[PDB]
Formats: sequence, structure tokens, C-alpha cells
Amino acid sequence: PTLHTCNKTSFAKAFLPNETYRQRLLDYIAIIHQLADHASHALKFYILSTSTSSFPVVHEDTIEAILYLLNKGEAWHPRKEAKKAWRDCLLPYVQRYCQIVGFIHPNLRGEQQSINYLTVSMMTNLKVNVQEHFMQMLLRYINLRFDVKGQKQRLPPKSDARKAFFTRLRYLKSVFLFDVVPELEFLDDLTPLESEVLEEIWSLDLPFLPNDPLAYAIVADPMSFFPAYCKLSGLYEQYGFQRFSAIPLRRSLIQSHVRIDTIILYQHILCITRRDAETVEKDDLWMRVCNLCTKAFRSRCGMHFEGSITTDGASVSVYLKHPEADKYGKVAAEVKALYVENNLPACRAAENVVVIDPNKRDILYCQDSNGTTFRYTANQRAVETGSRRFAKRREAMKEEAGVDLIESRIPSHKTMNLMDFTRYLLVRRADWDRRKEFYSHPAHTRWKWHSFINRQKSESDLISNMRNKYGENFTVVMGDWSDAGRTARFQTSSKTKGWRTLFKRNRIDCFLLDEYKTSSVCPRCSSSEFVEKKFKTRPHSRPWRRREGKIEKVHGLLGCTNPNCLQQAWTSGMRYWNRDMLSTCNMLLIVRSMLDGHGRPEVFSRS
DNA sequence: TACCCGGGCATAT
DNA sequence: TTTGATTCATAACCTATAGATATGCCCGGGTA
RNA sequence: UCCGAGCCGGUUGUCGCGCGGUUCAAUCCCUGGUGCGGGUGCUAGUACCGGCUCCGCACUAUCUAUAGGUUAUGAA
Ligand SMILES: [Mg+2]
Ligand SMILES: [Mg+2]
Ligand SMILES: [Zn+2]
Repeated sequence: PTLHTCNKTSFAKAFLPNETYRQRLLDYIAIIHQLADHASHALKFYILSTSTSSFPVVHEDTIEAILYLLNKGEAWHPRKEAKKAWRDCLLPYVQRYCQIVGFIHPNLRGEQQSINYLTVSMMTNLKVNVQEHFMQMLLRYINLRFDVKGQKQRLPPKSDARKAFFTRLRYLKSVFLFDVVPELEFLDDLTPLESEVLEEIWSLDLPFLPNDPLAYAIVADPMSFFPAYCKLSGLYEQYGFQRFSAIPLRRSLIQSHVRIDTIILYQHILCITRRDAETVEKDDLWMRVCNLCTKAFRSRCGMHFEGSITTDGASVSVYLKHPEADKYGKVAAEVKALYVENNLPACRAAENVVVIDPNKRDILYCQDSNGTTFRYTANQRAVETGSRRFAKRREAMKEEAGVDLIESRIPSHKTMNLMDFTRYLLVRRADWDRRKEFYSHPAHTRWKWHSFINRQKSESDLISNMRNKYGENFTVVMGDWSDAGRTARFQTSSKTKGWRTLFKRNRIDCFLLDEYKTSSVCPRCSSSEFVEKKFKTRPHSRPWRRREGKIEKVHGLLGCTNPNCLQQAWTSGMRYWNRDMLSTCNMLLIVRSMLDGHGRPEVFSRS
């Protein structure tokens, strides 16, 4: 449920023009940013230092103790036995780490709220990283060891001789995941490559469940997989493969958003005592520094401000909290329901139905029954958003200040070697002041805020153009193709699944549709035999490829060889078509057939 | 010796 | 479907996960 | 290492057409839109009334940190 919402506004409008209050928060967020940055490095340093004997069990108390030790040092006196025990163990390594990086204890007072926010956030990053990229990384390591890519290029594809290898590898995965118990003879028949992989996996001491696979164990107890995840990263570095960030590091020197609530407000901004704060209502207390009459603070859908914002010195994120919130202290069929097949009655009652074919270049390509075509290309989005313009300005500033040269020689932060990590800190410390000053410029934070405004305007203009073109009320049907997470090599990123959320915000229905073979059928003949693909060649469109002399095959242009679609006066011999146009026309036929009750056309049906 | 206040620390499921 | 032909660092664009404050107890320094 | 969108053709519901012609749209400064009135600012001929700009009435817009793939640059 949507129990919270956010309204992002500029720093100047959110806060009153009182200079004292603005300066105090700017200093406060900078201190918290420095504490958060060093805490992540200190946590990694502690793990690497103690990795010589055994991997420690990282908990919430571990990160909280590190934050207090960096701030107050030995001056921190926890009252709980559990926190006191962690303080004693982490104390010898915190002071040594500070000497290496030249860290100076800030001794910030009233840090209780900030430390709790940072401790939970860092623990969140640890859990999320383990859940998402443990099974993926473990299977990735297995493929690299067997050299699947090498065998694919050298061995003949689609042959029964190599299908056995795929079956052999597929069966080994169940043994690796402990889903199927291997036999004694099966272990003996393993090749030295297979035997070595099995021994290495068993060395990770992976948890086991009597009646559930390894994937279920990861969801149930993600934290227990952390010692194995760190050891897996060491195996990647040992064999020279591309390493991965096992431990999240907040290496960014750009001013990050810091959570500010009512307690932080009176302690650091207003600088009033807690006794005086309790005598003033929350709304009256916030009005002294923040203009609650601003449009960003207006209540929406029954949610209220409730005093919770995050700011980075240029943009202020005003959060709206529902009265029924938790007050702190704490699927396959559902996805199928988003498809147009289960949402047919909604389309019938719609004033107009618009089909969209997502593509890498033509992100949105719209067409309706009336034939009014509309498209939202990536070039149009980039110009309106200004990401390309911002990137050039950011690149120019780095070249002028020489920051790119300094950053290029920074060692890998993903390494597990203690000496290499120590060298990484020394190199980072060598020019830390130069990079900190460069990223302290307001442009870096301003670019984030300007991109948000440009993206919001681009989305608003896109909705307005579609409404003018197709009508005030319409229903959008989009192809199910989505390059989510995984992106093809040599191809830029593209927004695929985010359009579903955008249409939901604008109260516009968005229904998925299968794109299987929707670009290989000619609508005029409903045949796929005569469709021609990549028939013509031309010099590569990318400027660096064109200078090299590469030749690309056209993918967006297709033709139909059916004589019925042709005319006697034609000399080309084929009826040319646009790939985006073909998909939208095919989607219209599919949607119309489904609405009429005939279902998906048999030509577009899967095998 | 005893009381007050500001701040440090703990915890909610 | 889609559109193209090995390692590290810094920004971004995208996708996904998790979390998005307040009340009470005590203790030490100062004052009566 | 580069790019806006619309329309007319070569063209025929065709291009990463560095194909030809035409219109406005954005490069600094800006949280965005929607429905009402006013205040007069600009737009059209004698209340007809459409459009841009502010005023304020209320409905709506989910952000932060991290991880992964990719992109741009700097090093191999
Ligand atoms: Mg598509
Ligand atoms: Mg397409
Ligand atoms: Zn045909």
C-alpha cells in the first residue's frame, strides 16, 4: 500500500530565507555525509582485518558501534552489554583506520537520530546486495570456471554432442544447490574440473534446508550468506575474473541527502532545548524554519507532512506520511493480471485504445485505430531531460580541474586484499581534498535537481501530447518486452518498465502485451514467409564505427515479398515497412482480435 | 546533602 | 523480442529492496 | 561519440536515408499538471472568447541509500 509519498522541491522555496538556519543544516548534512562515508570504509576494513581468522557476524549493533567510535571514540559509553561488547572488539581497529586515512573525530553532539538512520540504511544495503546478487553471482562463477563462453564459440552449437554438456551442467547445478543428493559413483565420475568446482562451492559452508532449495534459504535468512558472499569475492579476485562489490561502499563525495526530522530540527537547526520543544506543537515548530504554506507541503490523498524531509543543499524532498503508518519499530498471477488479456473489459469501455511498441531508439511508438501515429524517441527524451548536455558539462569540468586523471589511478575498491585496500585508501587520501573541493561545487547537486525538473516536464509534455493526439481519456497497451536490469552489450540504457508507473501516476491504464513474433508479420497479408530482414547494408551509423569502416545491417527496415502486397508499377520488388510501424499495426490487430473475442491470432501464437 | 536540567543512551513488532 | 559484434576508477540511466521517529530512564555537573 | 518534434515527396502505412523542402520547440533561470473564478498585462473585429502571463480556491504527482547491467570520460 502507498502509505508514504514524497514532494520534491527546491532548497530556496522549502526553507525560510533565514541565513542562520540554512547554514546550520548545511554544516550538519556535511558532517553526516562524512560520517556515513568513513563508516562504510571502516566496516570493510574491520572485516578485511579480521578475515585472517574468521569472518565476523555483522549486525545492526556492529554498524552502530562503528558510527559512535568514529564520532566520539572512547568517549562512547553504551549502557547495553551487547553494544559494550561490540565497542571493545571494534575499538582497536577504528583508531588504526583513522590514522591511515587521517580521519579526525568530529565529536558531534546529539547524533542519536542520525546514527540510527545511517545504521538501518547500511544494514539495508547489506541485505539487499546479498539477496539480489548471491545466486546470480554464484552461477556466474560456475559458468566462468567451466568456460561456457569459450566452449560456445569453439564447439558446434545446436548439436547433440554439446546438448549433453548443457544437460551435464544443468544437472550439476542441482548438486551445487543441494537440491539433489549426488551418488558415490556420480562423485567419482566427476572430471577434475567438475571435482574442483564442487570442492570450492562446499568450502563456502552454504546453509541448507531439509525441504527447500537454496534459493528459498536466501530469502528466509539472507544475512547468514554474508560470510560465504565475501569468500566468493575472494575466489573471483584469485582467478583474475571481474570482481564485484561484495560490501556496499558510500564512496561518492557529492553531498548526499540526509534525513532531517523534528528531533534533529530543534537540536541542531533551532538549537533549542528538548524541554522547550515539547511545549510547542510539531506544526508550529516547523513553521519557524519551513514555509508550510508552500505547495509542496499540501496534503494529498489524506497524507500529511508529519515533519520528515531529506535535503542535500540544493533540493528538498518533502515526505508525506499517512496517519495509518507503522509509527516506526516495524505473485506470478499478479504479474499476469497486468497483461491486456485479463484486462479486456477495461479496453472495451475505453474511449480510445493506443498500442505502444518499446524499442531502444524509439522508446515509445504509439498508434491507434484512427491511424494517428505518435512516437517518443530517445533523442527527444535526451534533449528535454538534458542528460547529454549535463554529461558534457560534467566531463568538461573534470578535464579542466584534472579530476578524471586523479580518479583513473584510484585502485579497485572491490578487492579483498588488505594491502591493496590499504593502498587504495592512501591513494584516495592523497588527493581527497582536491576531489572534495571539486564535488563541493553547487553544480553537481544542481544537476541532480535540474534533471528531476527536466524529466518531470518531459513526462508532463509527453502525457499532454498523447492526450491532445488521442483524446482526454485513453487506455495504453504496451509490449511485454523489457530490458530490465540486464542490458545488451554495446547498447545504451532505455526506460522500459518505468512507463507503467508513469501512466499509473497520470491515471492512465497500462496493459502488457506479448511481443512474440510481432515484428515478422505483414498486416496487409498476415503472412511471415515473405518478410525480409537485414536485406540491405550501409556504413555503420555510429561515428566512431563509421570512421573505422564497419558496415551495419538495417534492422528497422523490413519488406514483404508477397506479390499481393506488391504493384506492377513498382520496381523495388518488395513492399517496405518500418519495424516500429509493423509492431504497432500487428498489436492493433492482436488487440482488436482479443476485443472481438477471437483471441490472439494464430500467426502470432507461440510454438 | 539534595534537587534541577541538559544531554547521553536504550528501544518500540 | 532487440540490435548490435579482457580489468579498474569517476559521473549518469535503468531496475530492484528496504526504509522512511518518538518516548522514557539515568547520570553528572551545577546550584541552593 | 554525434544527434528535437511535426508536415509535404523520392514513397507505397520504408530507414541511425551525414535524402530534398517547410513550421515551432528547447539549450541559461525553473517541483509538474488539472478544474474554477480576478487583474487586467499581451493577443482579434465590432458581450460575442479562443490563446499566452500572473493572482488564489483544491485535486493529484514517491523520495533516499545501496547493489547489478549499460553508457560517457580517464587509464590498461
Ligand atoms: Mg516492442
Ligand atoms: Mg519497434
Ligand atoms: Zn504482405
